[PDB]
Amino acid sequence: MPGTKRFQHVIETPEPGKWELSGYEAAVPITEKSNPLTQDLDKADAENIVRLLGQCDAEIFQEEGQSTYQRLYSESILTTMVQVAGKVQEVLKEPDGGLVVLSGGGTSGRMAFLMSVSFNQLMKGLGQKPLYTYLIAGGDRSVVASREGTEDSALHGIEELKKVAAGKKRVIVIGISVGLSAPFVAGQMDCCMNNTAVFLPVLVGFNPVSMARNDPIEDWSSTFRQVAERMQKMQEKQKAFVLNPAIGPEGLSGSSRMKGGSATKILLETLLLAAHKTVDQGIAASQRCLLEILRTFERAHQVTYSQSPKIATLMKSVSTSLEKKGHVYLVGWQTLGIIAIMDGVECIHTFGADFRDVRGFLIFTFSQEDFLTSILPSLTEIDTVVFIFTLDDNLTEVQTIVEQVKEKTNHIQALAHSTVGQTLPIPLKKLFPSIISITWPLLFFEYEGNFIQKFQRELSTKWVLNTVSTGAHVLLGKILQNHMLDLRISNSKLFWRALAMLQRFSGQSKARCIESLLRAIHFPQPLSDDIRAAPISCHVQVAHEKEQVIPIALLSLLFRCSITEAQAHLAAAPSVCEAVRSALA
Ligand SMILES: O=S(=O)(c1cccs1)N1CCN(c2ccc(C(O)(C(F)(F)F)C(F)(F)F)cc2)CC1
Ligand SMILES: O=P(O)(O)OC[C@@H](O)[C@@H](O)[C@H](O)[C@@H](O)CO
Repeated sequence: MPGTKRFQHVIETPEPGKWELSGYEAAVPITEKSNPLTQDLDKADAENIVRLLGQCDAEIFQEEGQSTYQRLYSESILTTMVQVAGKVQEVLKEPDGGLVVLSGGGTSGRMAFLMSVSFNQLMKGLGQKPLYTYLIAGGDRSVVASREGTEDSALHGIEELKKVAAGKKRVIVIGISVGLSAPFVAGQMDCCMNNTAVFLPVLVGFNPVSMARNDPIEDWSSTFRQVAERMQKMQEKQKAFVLNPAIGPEGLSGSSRMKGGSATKILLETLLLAAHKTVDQGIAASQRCLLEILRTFERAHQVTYSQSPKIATLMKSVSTSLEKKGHVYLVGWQTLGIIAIMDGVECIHTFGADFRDVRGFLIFTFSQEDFLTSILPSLTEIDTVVFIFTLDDNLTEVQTIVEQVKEKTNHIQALAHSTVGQTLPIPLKKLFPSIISITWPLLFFEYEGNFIQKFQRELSTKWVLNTVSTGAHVLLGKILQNHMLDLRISNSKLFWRALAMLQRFSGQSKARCIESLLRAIHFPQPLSDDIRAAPISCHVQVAHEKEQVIPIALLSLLFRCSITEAQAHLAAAPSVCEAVRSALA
């Protein structure tokens, strides 16, 4: 038929009660599953949400049981991290004609950037020439922008890589895709494998290779699964590597900004920090060095979620601030300001939130006597400002701003990263009665700016901000069980997530769900044969511009009615979410 081939890889909708036994669930990639821990997340109160997402993040560190998917601590994973640390070494010995690229779209690309700076600092600090760089879907503007459409081109990924790979002679390309999903990455990896004598591809994600994407990429002939299958074969001869531990599903299904983002830093900082630290020692990096690092990162989680109660509250002040239709501000210094920006940008696509609903500031990059003049005026009784900084920062730069924001705002609150027994100047910092002090042990540090202390803090902030931003919106009633139904379809992956969600909630056939989705997307145009057979980017591009696409499609299905009828029905309910919930009853 027309469209049959575009949709060929979609498994049919199981008959009720047979979701398990048709083998459908076993086909859903780990990264997209519903985490059972979060089945009733739309009901958790602020303190549970914090617990539940604390539990989900912990799974990053959970070990392998006895037939089952390998994990962060399995010896096949750590061995591979050893081998890779190793290849990063060769390059560090030959900094002339040498380069190391970290690449991904979306948050994988953000993570890539963060880590390229750090590992560039570290080499600067020893007056070694910088070898790291990053690549993000849609260039550097993407690092601080919501730009979900940019990941779909394999040729774009190959372009951006051909740029930075110059006339260099040894290139390590660490391609990052939580889902083993992004076409951007796929093309980089396939390119690398064509020119081994220069390129070393290393692929980082969190699905087994047999769950890697196998739907066709519009500008490329092989799929992600093929590329990854072939990289795995090459690993036997140490010419490619696949680093792909399971870490369990995301608390909000498919939200790979969360665990996926964290596991990415954890996995790669670990392995890179080891690479360097063991070079000047003139010793092979070993599982033992990595493990120290990993266990530090696993302490970091326990440390970080010690502050759960105060985390829950900061979430409550954010929820109400956004219920009351206010705005929310995150202000922070050095890399923690960045991480702030990042969390706020992600709320746009992740929740259909406006770019002011939760905004991030660095000292986006709006300075002391700047933020005070421009942003400060328009704050309000109902708003919330959040301060994120270490005590090794300019605390006089800090207090000024809090002195000032105590004017319009009262719901402030802060996130203070001390190394133990640093005190916190002004005991009149009962500006924040119950701050979020997170205090870090003393450690042994050789390298420059105590990089492990950076990674810990960064990671803990990400955990905090993410849990908080995600937490706020669930509380608002905006999530359905642990799914975001009402997403904006802005790339092919989200198109598939939409379709899958229509099948899950309607229980109706694949062909009906596809029909309702394409009708909803293209309304008022009807299903022509061209539209049915069009490449998925055609639907993406049109859907990207609409509102309530997925709920209208689900409604069409549940009432077994038309798009005109479901739109009118929706317009008649108090809100999207009641329309949907009601219709499920
Ligand atoms: O090819 S994909 O783009 C892909 C991306 C990454 C690796 S492969 N596509 C695979 C299937 N997929 C999905 C999503 C949700 C469900 C759900 O059934 C429900 F729709 F309900 F969300 C579940 F989460 F509940 F399990 C099922 C399947 C989304 C993405
Ligand atoms: O790392 P992947 O699977 O290639 O995902 C790449 C991006 O889609 C992903 O980071 C996305 O932008 C975030 O919205 C996830 O909440």
